[PDB]
Amino acid sequence: REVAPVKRQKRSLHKKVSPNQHTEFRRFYDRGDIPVRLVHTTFKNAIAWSVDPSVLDYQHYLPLFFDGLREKEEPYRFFARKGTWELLKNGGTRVLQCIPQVVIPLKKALDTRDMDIVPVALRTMQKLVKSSELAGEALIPFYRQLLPVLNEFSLCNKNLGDRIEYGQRKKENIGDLIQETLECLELNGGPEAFINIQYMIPTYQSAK
Amino acid sequence: VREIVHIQAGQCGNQIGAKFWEVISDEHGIDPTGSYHGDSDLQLERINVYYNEATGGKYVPRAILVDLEPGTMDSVRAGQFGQLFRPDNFVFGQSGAGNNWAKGYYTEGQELCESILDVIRKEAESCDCLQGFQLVHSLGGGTGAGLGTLLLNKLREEYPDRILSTYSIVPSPKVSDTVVEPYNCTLSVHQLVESADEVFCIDNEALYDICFRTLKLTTPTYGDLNHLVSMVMSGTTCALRFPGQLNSDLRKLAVNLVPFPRLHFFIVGFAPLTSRGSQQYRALTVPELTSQLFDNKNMMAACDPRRGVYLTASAHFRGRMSSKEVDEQMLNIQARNTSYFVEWIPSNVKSAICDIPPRGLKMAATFIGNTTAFRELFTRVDSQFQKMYARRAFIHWYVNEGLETVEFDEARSNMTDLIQEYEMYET
Amino acid sequence: MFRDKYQAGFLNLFYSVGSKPLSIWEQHVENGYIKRLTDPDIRSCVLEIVSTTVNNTYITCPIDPKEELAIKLPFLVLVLKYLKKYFTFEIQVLDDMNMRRRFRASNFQSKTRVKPFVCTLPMRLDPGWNQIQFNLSDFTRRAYGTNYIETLRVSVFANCRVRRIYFSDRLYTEDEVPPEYRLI
Amino acid sequence: KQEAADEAEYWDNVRESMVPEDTETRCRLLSEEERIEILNGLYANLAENKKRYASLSFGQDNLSFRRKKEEMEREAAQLEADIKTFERPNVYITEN
Amino acid sequence: NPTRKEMAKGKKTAEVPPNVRPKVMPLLKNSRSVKVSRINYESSDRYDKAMDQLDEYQIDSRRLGPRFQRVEAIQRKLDEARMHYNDVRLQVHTQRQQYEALEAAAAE
Ligand SMILES: Nc1nc2c(ncn2[C@@H]2O[C@H](COP(=O)(O)OP(=O)(O)O)[C@@H](O)[C@H]2O)c(=O)[nH]1
Repeated sequence: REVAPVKRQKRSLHKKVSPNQHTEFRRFYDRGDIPVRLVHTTFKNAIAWSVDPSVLDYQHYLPLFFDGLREKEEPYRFFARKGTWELLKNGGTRVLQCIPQVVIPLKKALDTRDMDIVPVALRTMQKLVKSSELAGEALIPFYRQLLPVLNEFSLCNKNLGDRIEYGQRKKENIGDLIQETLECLELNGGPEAFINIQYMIPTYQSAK
Repeated sequence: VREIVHIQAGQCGNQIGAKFWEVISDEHGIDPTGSYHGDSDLQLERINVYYNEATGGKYVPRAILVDLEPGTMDSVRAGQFGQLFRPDNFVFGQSGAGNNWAKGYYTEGQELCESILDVIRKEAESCDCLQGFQLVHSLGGGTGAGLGTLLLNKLREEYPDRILSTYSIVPSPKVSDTVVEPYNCTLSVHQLVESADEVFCIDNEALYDICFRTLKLTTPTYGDLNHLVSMVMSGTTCALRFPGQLNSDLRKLAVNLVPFPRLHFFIVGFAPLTSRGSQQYRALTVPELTSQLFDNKNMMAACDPRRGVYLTASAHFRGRMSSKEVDEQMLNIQARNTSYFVEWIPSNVKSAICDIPPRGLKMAATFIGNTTAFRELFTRVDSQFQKMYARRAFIHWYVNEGLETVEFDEARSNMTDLIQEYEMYET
Repeated sequence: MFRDKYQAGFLNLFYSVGSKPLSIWEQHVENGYIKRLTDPDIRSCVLEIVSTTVNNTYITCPIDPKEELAIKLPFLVLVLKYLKKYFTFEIQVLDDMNMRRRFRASNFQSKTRVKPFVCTLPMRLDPGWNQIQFNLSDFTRRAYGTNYIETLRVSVFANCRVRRIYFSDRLYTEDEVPPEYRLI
Repeated sequence: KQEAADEAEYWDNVRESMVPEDTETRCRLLSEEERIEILNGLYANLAENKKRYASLSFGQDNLSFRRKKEEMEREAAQLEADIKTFERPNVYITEN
Repeated sequence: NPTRKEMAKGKKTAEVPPNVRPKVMPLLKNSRSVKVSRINYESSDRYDKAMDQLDEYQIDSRRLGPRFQRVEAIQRKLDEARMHYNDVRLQVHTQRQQYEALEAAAAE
């Protein structure tokens, strides 16, 4: 017997979307205003600074690199990654003032739900928190705007079973990457980290 | 059962490996898509030795391809059996070497080493029992030689018990292809002597000689030469995959043929070989195979054993044949030519039998012997290298990569000791 | 099975290194994943079992639900990596009164009640790899007061990385063991 | 009863006309007679080609002669590759 | 009879051509009666399943037939009307160009 004839359920399209050509970091590099240059030493593509980091103005220059993470094409992508990582790790205490200004571009980058943008933002999440030994406790009020995307990809993982995993080098598995940043935030955030994280993502379990 | 992991460095090695997997796939009856469609149940007795299974009726070979430029990788994917290779196993760089041995060894070797070890660890741990790996590379080049030497040292460090079987192609003394060829072989040999358990030598000159001595083809291509090398490849490992009346493996071959640790460089040869039209005239029997194997024209290494002496010899057979006939043939060849065999080691010849012959061949055989004729090969490269080395100019390329100039003398001194070691064992 | 087999020294029941480690076990997955991967702490391949519902994701041995083990060794040794999450496992043994019992332990367990059917044990582990050793004969002799008979069934649940499950005839300390049968 | 059969057969035939099935299992298996016909044709072609190859000259070298030897060599290689392909007792093909 | 043992075995009831089904069914009923006369209950059950599947297939075949016929007739009507619409559109276009060519002559 039959009692209804209804619709079809949405076929889990959460990974396919991929836009292009968004950022504002382009226009500053489209005219040679960004003081970065590419060095083509054959070992690895390395970047060079037109302005030494000692005299760099962090409040205006750091947010621009965070904007470039949303880029899809090669040079802006590579310059954004290398510039962001270098500045965050070597800047030190000067980063803490730039957190309210760099969260918004990071929020925009995370909201794209792109296949490759989210891994870079997740790694940037890791490196931003470990700047000096502080500023992981300053992201607590920003959890309500940064973490909501991590719910989307939290439970996605590769189910194989007996098969040995082959992709561990170019580790792309979203579940393991999300878990790493959540442990890093939980260890670095402090006593109030777990309360806010558990409020945001109820699936997570403590590291205390 | 007892697995072997296959490694393909080198533009030469990749083509050799690609043809080798074509031969094995035809031998076992594996579709280019990896699905079994054969006719013999014996083909699935020990297919796990070379293949891993992907649920869904798909078998993936234990193949790892290494390079420094993606051009070779693109060519391999364009091949007929390119879908069989696992895409992730392809590991390659972006900055080539350009036949510069030092550049491949130091500059890109350090980067490529860390990554490639993870796949070699994965497949080594994806078997119930590992016997040894397998390396195919060229010596005159700069990518396969330098990187293979680095990976051979790393393989020895990580896996001491496992047998590191290496197959190499010696630069052609008369006409090979590069200005700088003596330098690459000079630095590669020192690493090969200490680490590799077994080294097999093949020369392109002998292959072209074999083509016009026996095959009578007009315009031979690299496909035929790679096919003969793959034929020797299959014959060496055949006894592991199929039963027989007298079984031998890489360990048994090493024990019998190697009397001393450094005397392990071997020559290879195959029989039967017959031109496309003369095969009707020939009556293929056990004595005919014995004549072809020991014949100098069929030897695929450019070193005449008659100029030297034999230390150990080994013969393997594929098909169904009388063991008495094989033993009699081995004894007769030993008594007839006593002027070539070392006096203090009797019964220098080994024998083995494999039940299943290859496709199309009713009877087949493979010969691996060790002789003092190898001293000519190192003498040739040393002679060419000597006047290369006295004119420092060409090494200045390798000096840029951080290589010390004293590295060349250490390698040359090692070859001189090896040549002397082969000399006094003749007496 | 193992009724016939000679049992002396060591008898391993699971090992992440090899072709098909789970070819001997049964796999049940709900709301989670089972994956085999390479762990950086030991630089060797290990099995991974993680799920949102620990009760609905486990591996059991032997495969066949009617058949039972015949492992004569009194000691079962577990080597697992703790993932700061809920963990549980159960072992089924036979008693001298011709009775069946199962010992399910849990880290989120609270009490240690010994009601006749199942026995519950709370335990606490340290972060990283552990070397839990459970003496089946001693536990049955001490807790239930009966006598121990050969092990029957083994089950391990999710939120852990397991690479070694073996039995020993007696308790061995460090280095009186094969070099593979210990932690790096 | 004939009238009932006519009604039943017509509607059955109309229904079957609309629903086809995929050819992944329906790929045609060649008959033994066709396989023998192809095999003997290839066998005769190979025998003729090798007979031509045997009928050549020593020492003769020129563009035409060496091109003839090249063509006959590759023709024989293709024919034997085809012969081995059709050597199997079961051949599944999708004819064009 | 070689076929009638196959639907007793599990034939799809579609591999049989439609002309054969009317001649199959009397044999299936008779063989089921023999198999239930002899004390053998499963042998009669498979025959019962085979005949019921044959009947269920043919009943819905009648129910499905006219639906396909109605769809086909409407489809050919739609194609016919579309072709007429395209011809009318061209006729309209030609008429408008004809009028404009006359108005321009009048204007000059
Ligand atoms: N036998 C054979 N050798 C080849 C083939 N293709 C390339 N080679 C060899 O590859 C060598 C050059 O190697 P190179 O370009 O430096 O790359 P490498 O092999 O990784 O060092 C030459 O000595 C060639 O003999 C082939 O198809 N067959």
